[PDB]
Amino acid sequence: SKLGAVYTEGGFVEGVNKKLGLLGDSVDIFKGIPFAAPTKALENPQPHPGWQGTLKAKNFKKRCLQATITQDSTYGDEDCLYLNIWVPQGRKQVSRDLPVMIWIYGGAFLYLYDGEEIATRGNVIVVTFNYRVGPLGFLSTGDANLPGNYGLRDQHMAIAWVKRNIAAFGGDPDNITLFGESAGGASVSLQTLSPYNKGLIRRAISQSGVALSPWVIQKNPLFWAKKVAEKVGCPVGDAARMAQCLKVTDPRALTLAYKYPMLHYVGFVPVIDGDFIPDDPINLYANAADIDYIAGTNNMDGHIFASIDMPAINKGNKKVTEEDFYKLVSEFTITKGLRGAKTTFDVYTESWAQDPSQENKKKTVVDFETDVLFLVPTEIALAQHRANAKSAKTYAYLFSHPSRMPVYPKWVGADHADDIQYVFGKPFATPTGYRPQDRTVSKAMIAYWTNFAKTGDPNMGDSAVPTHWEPYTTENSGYLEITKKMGSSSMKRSLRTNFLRYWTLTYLALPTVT
Ligand SMILES: [Zn+2]
Ligand SMILES: [Zn+2]
Ligand SMILES: [Zn+2]
Ligand SMILES: [Zn+2]
Ligand SMILES: [Zn+2]
Ligand SMILES: [Zn+2]
Ligand SMILES: [Zn+2]
Ligand SMILES: [Zn+2]
Repeated sequence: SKLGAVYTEGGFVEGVNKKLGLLGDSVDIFKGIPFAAPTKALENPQPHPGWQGTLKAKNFKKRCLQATITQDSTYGDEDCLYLNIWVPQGRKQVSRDLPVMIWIYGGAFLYLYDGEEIATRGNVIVVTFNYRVGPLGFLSTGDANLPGNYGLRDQHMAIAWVKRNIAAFGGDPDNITLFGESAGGASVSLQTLSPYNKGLIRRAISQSGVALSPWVIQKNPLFWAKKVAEKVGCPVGDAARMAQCLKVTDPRALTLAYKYPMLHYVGFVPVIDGDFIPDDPINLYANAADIDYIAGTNNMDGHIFASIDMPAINKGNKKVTEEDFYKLVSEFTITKGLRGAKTTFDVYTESWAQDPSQENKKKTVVDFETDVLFLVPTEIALAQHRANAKSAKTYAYLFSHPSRMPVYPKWVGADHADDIQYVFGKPFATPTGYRPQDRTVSKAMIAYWTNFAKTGDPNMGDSAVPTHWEPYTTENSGYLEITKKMGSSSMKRSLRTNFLRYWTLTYLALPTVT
């Protein structure tokens, strides 16, 4: 009931077996399988040469080279394109034809992921992997000298390896689900939209991030390539000459070269390149016509970022004023000028007449950031996916479970990335740090997620679920709200549709100013 040495395209791989319980269940764990060669700075990934004998996949390998926590140093290595696999095993035979879920992490467009709980509770295979981030993942001139999107190609290389090789581990290669959060959710979305993945992906889950979020596509890469070159001493007059100089700069200097609202400081991210991303992502959804799709957000997703743009929200000691909010709103709506700043300010502060409390005003700032960074882009992606669906199902969720006491006792919510610990079963892996109801939420999310992996239907699979999750259509606009106490009223509809319509209809029709 164990895997032993596993035959892959590159050679034999040996993992470890961890016995779970006393009746014969276990899990096979593989860490550090290479899926591409050691990377070259600002060059596309390459096949990894095969190896002789048996590769011992016992330890996580280094991550890709990236800036530390205080932007003063680096960690990781150029030899970083590795993946890890968790295979659950029963008492009788070794597993076969299991659904495969590939996690793409986020954190680099705006750390420890262990697949054991999802795999064993959901009877699926979980894959994690590294891709290149920052300047080394996304530096670009916008043309063929330095086309960008290296990190997206890394992700695609890992998915293609899984398609070629996972059957030997007991996986079904025709049933691959991608799932990921923040940048990883946006990357999941971008992978479903790229022609590169045709035939590779069965379904996908975007958590707090889609290709349409405004922090995903850099439309002025050449401006950012120049700021890096000028700091590392490269010339900036020619594209082909700056690019080559960047390609032979110390990769640590490229990484540390670079250290107004938070969104204006999104730099080294995917670009529309005419190749991996052939067009604006909004025009690509026919590529996902047959990829089942969950997308969702957290109901306080924007709170961390509103806190950076306006620290006054996190202390009843200080106040947020109409003038502070107008300034924030005005910088987001610049391309529509004074007129666009006012219509937006007016719509969001309409409730301030009846409720002028700092609780309501500070909540409005959070809602504004949640809407424009996460919720509205996600609602547009759901509609776009639904509109282009042939066989694909579409599902929407809102994650609202609090993990901690709020600033105001009515700010019941989940902040950005709060969803990860529940999806990954941390309340069961380290239960002393968690409450009973936390395990209730985690149990339900793993059930929905891995049912969806197995069948494309979050309600149908190996696990019972608390409430029926109705597929999204243009007519029902339904979403599942995920809380510690779920029942039939957890299926809701029309989330903040007045603000959806404001952004998609009213704001779009206003003239562009210069
Ligand atoms: Zn190697
Ligand atoms: Zn090295
Ligand atoms: Zn089979
Ligand atoms: Zn991110
Ligand atoms: Zn390819
Ligand atoms: Zn901001
Ligand atoms: Zn918070
Ligand atoms: Zn139904």
